[PDB]
Amino acid sequence: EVPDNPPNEIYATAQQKLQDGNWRQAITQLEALDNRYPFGPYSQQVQLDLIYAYYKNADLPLAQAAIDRFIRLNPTHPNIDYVMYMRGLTNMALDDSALQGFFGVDRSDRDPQHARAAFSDFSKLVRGYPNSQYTTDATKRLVFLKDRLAKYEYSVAEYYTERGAWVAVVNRVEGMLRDYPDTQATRDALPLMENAYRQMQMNAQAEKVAKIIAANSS
Amino acid sequence: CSSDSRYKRQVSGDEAYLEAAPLAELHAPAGMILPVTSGDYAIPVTNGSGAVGKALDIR
Amino acid sequence: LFNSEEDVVKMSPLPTVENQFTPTTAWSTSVGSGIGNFYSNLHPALADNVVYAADRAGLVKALNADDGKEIWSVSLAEKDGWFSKEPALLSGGVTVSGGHVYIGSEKAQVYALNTSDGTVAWQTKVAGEALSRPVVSDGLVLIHTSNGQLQALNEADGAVKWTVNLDMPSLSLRGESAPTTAFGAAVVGGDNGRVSAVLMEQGQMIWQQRISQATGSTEIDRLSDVDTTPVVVNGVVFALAYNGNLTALDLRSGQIMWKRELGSVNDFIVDGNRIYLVDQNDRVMALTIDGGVTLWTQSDLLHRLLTSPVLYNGNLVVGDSEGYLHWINVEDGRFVAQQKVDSSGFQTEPVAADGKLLIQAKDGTVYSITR
Amino acid sequence: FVVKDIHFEGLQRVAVGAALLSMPVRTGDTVNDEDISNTIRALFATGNFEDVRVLRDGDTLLVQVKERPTIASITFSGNKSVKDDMLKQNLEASGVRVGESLDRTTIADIEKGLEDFYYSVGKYSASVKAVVTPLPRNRVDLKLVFQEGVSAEIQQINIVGNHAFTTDELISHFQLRDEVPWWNVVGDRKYQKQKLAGDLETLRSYYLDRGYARFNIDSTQVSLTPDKKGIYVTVNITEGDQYKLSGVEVSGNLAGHSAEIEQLTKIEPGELYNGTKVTKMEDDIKKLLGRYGYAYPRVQSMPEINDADKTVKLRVNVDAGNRFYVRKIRFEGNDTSKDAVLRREMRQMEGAWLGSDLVDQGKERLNRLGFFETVDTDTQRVPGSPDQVDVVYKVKERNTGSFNFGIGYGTESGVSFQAGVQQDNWLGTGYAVGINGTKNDYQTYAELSVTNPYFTVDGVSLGGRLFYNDFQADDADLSDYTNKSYGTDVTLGFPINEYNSLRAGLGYVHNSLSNMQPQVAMWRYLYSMGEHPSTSDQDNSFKTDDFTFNYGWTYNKLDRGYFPTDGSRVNLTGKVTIPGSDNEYYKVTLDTATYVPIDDDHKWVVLGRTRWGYGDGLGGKEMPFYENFYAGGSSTVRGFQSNTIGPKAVYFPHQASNYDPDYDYECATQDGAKDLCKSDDAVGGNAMAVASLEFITPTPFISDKYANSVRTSFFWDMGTVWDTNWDSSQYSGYPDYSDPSNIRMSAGIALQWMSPLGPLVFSYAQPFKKYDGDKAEQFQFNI
Amino acid sequence: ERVVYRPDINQGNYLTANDVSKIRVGMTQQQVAYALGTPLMSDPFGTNTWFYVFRQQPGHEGVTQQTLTLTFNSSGVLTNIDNKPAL
Repeated sequence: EVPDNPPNEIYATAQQKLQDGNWRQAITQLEALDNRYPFGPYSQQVQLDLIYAYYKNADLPLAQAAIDRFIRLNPTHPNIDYVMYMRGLTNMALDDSALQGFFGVDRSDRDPQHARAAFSDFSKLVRGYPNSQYTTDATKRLVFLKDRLAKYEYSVAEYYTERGAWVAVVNRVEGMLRDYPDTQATRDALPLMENAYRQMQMNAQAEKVAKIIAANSS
Repeated sequence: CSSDSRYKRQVSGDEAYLEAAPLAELHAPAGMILPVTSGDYAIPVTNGSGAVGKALDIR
Repeated sequence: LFNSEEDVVKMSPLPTVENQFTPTTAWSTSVGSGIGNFYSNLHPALADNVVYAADRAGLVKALNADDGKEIWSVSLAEKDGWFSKEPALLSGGVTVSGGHVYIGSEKAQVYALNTSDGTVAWQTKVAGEALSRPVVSDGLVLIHTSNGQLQALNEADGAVKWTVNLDMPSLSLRGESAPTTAFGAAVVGGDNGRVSAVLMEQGQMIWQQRISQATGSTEIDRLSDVDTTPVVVNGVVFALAYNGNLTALDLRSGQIMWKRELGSVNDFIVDGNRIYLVDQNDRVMALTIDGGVTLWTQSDLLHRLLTSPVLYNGNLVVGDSEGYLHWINVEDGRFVAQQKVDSSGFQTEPVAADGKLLIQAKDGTVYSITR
Repeated sequence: FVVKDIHFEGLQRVAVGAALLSMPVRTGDTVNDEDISNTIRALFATGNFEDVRVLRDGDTLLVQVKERPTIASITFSGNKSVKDDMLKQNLEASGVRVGESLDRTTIADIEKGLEDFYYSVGKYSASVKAVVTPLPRNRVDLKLVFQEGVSAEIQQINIVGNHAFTTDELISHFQLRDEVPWWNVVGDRKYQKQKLAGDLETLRSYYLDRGYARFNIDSTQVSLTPDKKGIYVTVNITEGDQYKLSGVEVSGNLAGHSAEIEQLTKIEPGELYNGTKVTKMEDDIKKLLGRYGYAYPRVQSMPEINDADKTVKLRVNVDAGNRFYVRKIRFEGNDTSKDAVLRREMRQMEGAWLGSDLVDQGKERLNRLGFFETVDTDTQRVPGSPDQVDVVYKVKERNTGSFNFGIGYGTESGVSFQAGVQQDNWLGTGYAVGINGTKNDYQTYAELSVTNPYFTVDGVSLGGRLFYNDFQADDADLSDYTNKSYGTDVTLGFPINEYNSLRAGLGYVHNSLSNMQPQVAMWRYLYSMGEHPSTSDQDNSFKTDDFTFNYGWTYNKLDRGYFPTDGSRVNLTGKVTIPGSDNEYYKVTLDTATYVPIDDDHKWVVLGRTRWGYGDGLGGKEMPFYENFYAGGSSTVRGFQSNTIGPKAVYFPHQASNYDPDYDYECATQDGAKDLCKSDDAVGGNAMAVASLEFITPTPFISDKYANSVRTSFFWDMGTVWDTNWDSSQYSGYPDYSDPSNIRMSAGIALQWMSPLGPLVFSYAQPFKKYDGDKAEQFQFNI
Repeated sequence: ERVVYRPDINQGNYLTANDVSKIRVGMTQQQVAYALGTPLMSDPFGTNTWFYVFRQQPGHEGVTQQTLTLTFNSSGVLTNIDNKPAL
């Protein structure tokens, strides 16, 4: 780290390596300010810069620790709307970050444990700060984060359909129908619960879906 | 390490977020309607403005 | 590995080996492998030129206190235990009262051996082995056992008179109290830092005085079975607490005459008004009886597991678990004779009776000592 | 006395106004001399102010405060294997850390709890010294010195109240042993009371399943021995007067499975009591009711131990749950893998009842996976109906893929190198991706092996394998052994059982050869090929297109797919040629691998790794001699070198290879030895019988963050490779290899270490039975 | 298909014929739910039909199934015990 200096001597050197993007040297600086002044004049905005430095340096629990620090430090702040965005933004990075993106592989057949967390914080942003500069951003994420659950819930509804566990087809597909009407994974799962019924001899109950198939054909 | 690695950053993907879910909403007949927002799905469509994604700036 | 493993604490073993008085052994009369590493209050008795000596391996003798000649010999390596032919393994000391040799064994068994030949006068399994040496008196084989029980048997068959826990050791908290009979009352210390008077007749608590700290929440000595044995100088009970804390106090109530509640003391004798001690670091000091006021001190022997300080040939004789013998000035503090008779070390009680000094090392066993 | 100014001296973490709000009097609030003394205690009540001197200049408060905060570091000196964060946990328990209020008085209670830490360890031959090192503006370093001599060791156990069973055999039975003879080592031992707490319970079960059912351990007295190590134990027990298991009175909600219960309560009414099997047999019901769906099979046994006839009677109170508990199931830890590939590896189904044995078998398929770290779950009984359990399968996945490389100092003999890369779990799809080969002057090789394991969800293992060896043996590349080897095999795994799996594939062996070596079994096979090439020259070329049929079958009852400990997997590998092949033959091969845990903790496991093979012709037409068997190197036999075990090829009076490098790479040629010679590498036998005996061993110096990534396994290798048609009339100054007696032998240990791209295994092996041409390098390092 | 062996399929949550005797048309869903619990499939948009269906496949010889759906009214009073056998 950097020893006990003036707070801005640590900070302006930290402010360089954020502008330089040298987060591993910025985190070498930014903690060294809060090593000596965690109450200091920058230490409130160090944490925001730390969530800026850590998450850019893939220190994602450390960013989220710096969030929960700043949650415990400043339960309100002019940059909690930053932080409540930054919670879900790290949580989106917490969810799906594999190298298979350049090879063209879906990662919403993969566990959205942290997109679920990102669904919370982005919605806690657009509720708790419904007009911030991050609110307009995180609102559209949430609809796609709904779709990220949708393709994930389609991935298992795919699985049970080819499994032919038509009870488990129904309960998964009804879960999609509890969750969202809007994605195409709604209307593509729509005949599959209808498929489950004819396979479970609930043809008349499949006709009730066939009405919805008729009504939500368009 | 001690070398030119030529990558250090960590961002959250693209704006497929801003390429958000399509519209295939409930038009089901009578006796066929059921709740479709159950879950964490509480998204107030709040376009209180400000930049987005890579244009959105964070520190 | 073994060149580098240890971070142990020092000793000051032995400056001023003196031979002003010439020290020696009277002879050597080794009984085999007695105490060994298995520490015990087992020690022989010396009277009538009869070294009633035994080793824990089984061989129970009467040796002579003229040459170590077998006055008798039997064996307690017998069919006792879960297996036939298993050793003596004695907890209690070699108590002769009348024509019986009463010895508490570590097998929670108490014997009587006929002192003329060592043949079994009686045998009795007891409740817990003897933490202290068998005090066999009033027909009552009064023993503070390792479970803190004031137990009395009969001294003619071993018929148990009672068994009463006085101060319960919490794990096996080593408060060594010999059950002392004084004024018709059973006067026993404590395993957890107490001291008591109980009725000698059947075990009825006259009082028990809570004295000082025990193992837990103020963590104290484990490096000694602390001599909480009450020395009832008639009105005044002299004992340690289980942390070593010295207290002089009433026999009938436990009300304090004076106390040295700072103690760490291992062994203690009241040599008139010059109370001689063995501290936890085995620093030596000579204390009064109206306080524990120092008459002299000695730090020469230090961190050596000494014996009880005894006076033989006019000097303060102290053995050790180094097998060395030391004749301290009963005056101000320093060595008058110093002997090595042994290296296998003394966990015994020095018996300066029958003209000799009777000690027995752990495996370098019984050495008749004179100067 | 209303204050005009409060003087806030020496605070350094608590702010000047944060000092002010902690004061009972504020600047402008009326200051009492009691409230001066209240300002003494309230700034003392912060716990950050070691000294507080509230004064006033008549009324102008002058509050001289000295302050406890930041401990800027905590240093641990003398910090032997009882490590320092748990020693810092002693500080963390006392609210002490780096960046902390330092009450400089609190040194002793630290060193109490530091030595109480050893006391809970069982050490007391230790001295702890918390030393304060002051740092700027008040600050402090906690340099901590530990004089840790040695902890307590098991010395003796005595049991009173025990008269039947000997203590010393029970000492050896439970963790009470301390005896390592000078002629006998059974390991080494040490004390901890938590062992003995368990050793009581082993003893509790001991007289239990003898039948002693008034058995109770009264108390236990480990002596506080004047050495601070002496564990001399006095145990008080009640033996317990052996009682006989003499009746079952099972009752309660038997759920209509009372007979199925009754077989589980089929006992001998009058045999000596075994509460341990009684404890077991209750679980047998719970699996059985768990097999029936009842995941709440509440079973309450009750021993009516009848001491009037010295017996036991056994009331059992049963309460099943309900059947259709498995509403659905959840899966956690599939953030990189395809979940449905994992979800199809289960037998317990959503929307039905429970089979208790379906989940762990489904977990066993996930345990036989390999690319996992954990196969766990969470049996979340959803609150609500008696049909609501959503089993939340938490798992953890592992690193996949592997690289390998030999040696050869490239871009010096031309830009030339060795290749081979594996992925095996292609982007979490489970696609078995492993591709090998090499680009060299002497030969050119590429080989792919790709499997869609679930082309259909039956486990349809769409395993396509291709290869292409442009072998030339470039000394002239058309004087030594040239070979355009290439061909295909797609192979598929077929369900036999849920642990048994058949395999079958197709053979296309398109090899094109030239300039072949003057040796017997090369020509001797070619004479069975109907060819009669020259022996004294390497003038001969050869195309084959061998058309075989491959097959196989898999046994799978062995624990981990990557690091198992108990069981075995048997995998038949064979081939036969078809009508249309360029040579009529076969070759069948079989290797065995069982896991026999020496330890019941399974830290020591026998690994019997054997290798068997026999290949021959289909009459007249023969097995090709490159399909001979081999060993040595690093294959499974080490110390020896690769393919140095087997029959050795016998050279010929021969001049022209069409080129020999001038007295280099000799083949009994024009550059010398124009006579029947014998080469030193093995040409190998038509039979294989070699084995290796591997022994898992734990390590005491490696932290288990990666000691579980390390498999120290000792071997003693042995075996022969020999040709059951190797003659003595044709090999007369040359060894015969038609009897299994050329049995090479080696021993050593493997050094497994998991990299981020899989295990890196190494060895040093010493060969002991050596024969002709057993080339050796005793050190073996693999990737 | 040419193979006969199959890794045979499962998934009941049905009602036995004993369960038909446990309830009757007219009982509440709760009156079923005391005796039978709820099924792992119920009516999500219509009147309460408690779908208890068995499934199982024998190897290359059909599929065995026992369907039993319990159409209650909106009040919960049972209105139909609709049991279906295989096919």
